[PDB]
Amino acid sequence: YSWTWGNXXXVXGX
Amino acid sequence: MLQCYNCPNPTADCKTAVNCSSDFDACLITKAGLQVYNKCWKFEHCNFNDVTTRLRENELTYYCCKKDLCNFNEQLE
Amino acid sequence: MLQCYNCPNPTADCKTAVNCSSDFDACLITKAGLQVYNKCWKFEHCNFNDVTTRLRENELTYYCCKKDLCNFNEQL
Ligand SMILES: [Zn+2]
Repeated sequence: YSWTWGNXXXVXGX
Repeated sequence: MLQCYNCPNPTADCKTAVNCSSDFDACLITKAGLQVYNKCWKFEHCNFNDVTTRLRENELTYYCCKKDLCNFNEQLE
Repeated sequence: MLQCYNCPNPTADCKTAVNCSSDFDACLITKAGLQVYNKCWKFEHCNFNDVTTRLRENELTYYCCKKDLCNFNEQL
């Protein structure tokens, strides 16, 4: 639950 | 063009690969509960808000990328 | 209230913890080349485009979250 990760790319999320 | 796993309906393991049309610049995958979606998508609109509303879902994790066939299930743990 | 690591300038290891004002709802961390940023931030604006333009950086990875002191370097 709510976090974001990313690049480019690349996106990674909650 | 960009090639994504893209299943009209949620599937436990989609292996249907398409050339997404030019309008779509990314491949999505997302688990919402036990349900799994694999789609041609737009990077701008890859985030919790855009994905939840567009797929009518409350709670999910998502991944998006721009390499061919990158939206496979093991991308989410 | 939200507590983030927040260093006015990029540092290899930011140890400054701040009470972000209520205008900020997230903690960011991003590696841009060898540089590392740790900031109070807004979730709306946590994405490649918003982060690169707001920090004047070409290539980076970023992570945002909302728990106290969550934006530490091992998150990437
Ligand atoms: Zn730089």
